[PDB]
Amino acid sequence: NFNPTSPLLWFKAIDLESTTVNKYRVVRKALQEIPRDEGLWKLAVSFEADKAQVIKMLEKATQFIPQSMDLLTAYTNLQSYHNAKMTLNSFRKILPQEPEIWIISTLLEERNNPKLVSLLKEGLLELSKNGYKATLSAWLKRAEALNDAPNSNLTCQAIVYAILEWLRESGEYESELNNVDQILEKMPHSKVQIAVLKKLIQWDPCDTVLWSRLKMATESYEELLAFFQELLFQTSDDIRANMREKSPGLLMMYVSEYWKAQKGDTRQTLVLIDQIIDFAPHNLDLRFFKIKLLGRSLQLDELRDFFQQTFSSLEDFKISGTERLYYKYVNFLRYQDLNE
Repeated sequence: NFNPTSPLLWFKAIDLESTTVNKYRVVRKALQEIPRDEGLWKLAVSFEADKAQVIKMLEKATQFIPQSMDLLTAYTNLQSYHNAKMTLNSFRKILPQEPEIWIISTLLEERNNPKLVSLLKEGLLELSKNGYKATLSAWLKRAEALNDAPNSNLTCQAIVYAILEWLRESGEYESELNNVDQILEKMPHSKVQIAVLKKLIQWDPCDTVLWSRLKMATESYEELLAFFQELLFQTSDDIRANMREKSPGLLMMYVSEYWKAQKGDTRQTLVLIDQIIDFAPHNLDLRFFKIKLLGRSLQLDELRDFFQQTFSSLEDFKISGTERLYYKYVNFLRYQDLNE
């Protein structure tokens, strides 16, 4: 009566009242008296079993507290349509929402789960519309918890990508990247962190990142492999070149992964062959794994044929590191295994 405006009293009253109906009544009274108390609204939302009433309550809450995030999320959860989502967006677009409110929209979008490329577009749109405050890797921190939920990790990835793009547009920082890396390292064996790394890799050559990716995969105890496959297939046109230039252990890593995956020793062989074909000057490292596979399988004539094939290619490689010396030794060994 005397102090209707103070929330604490209402809370106390609620605590006191054990019966659910009574509690509800109290909450209603509080709402009537005080409009802004988020906690009270949340409590109200919680109490009820039926649907329409709950929805109404949510709506009321939304109306009253203009920028309550949890309430908004709850509201979104309720209506269960793309039309509904659109409506929500429309409602929200009129309200000023600079900091990090589109994330909810993104989440809503991929509730369907097939679509996932439009997420990126949405992310891109995000900051160009709003009068944004200069921040880097704030989203990531917030994404984390959000990501940790189901049907959310995928959404997070798009957002991350968008953020990265924005950063790139702005200019290379040096510190921001480091911060991001640190964040990733903290709360390890998580998918959103991995996604960031993946995004980075696509953009630019990062052996450290690749190692990091591997580590992440190990922690998880396949995604990486899938990513690699995608890279190979969607764009050996431009990837072969870069890879060739690198002359790295990426290929070796891939081979190892394949080996780990399969005891059937045919798929891996095929992959190796593809890699060999793919690389224009052909990488030296690949052949050893192929040889090993052949040995495992035990196919003398086939092995011989393979070696012959390798030989022809070999004539261009002059003064190349571990080139002839390794292969010839292997050949000798093979010969010894059958005929001296």
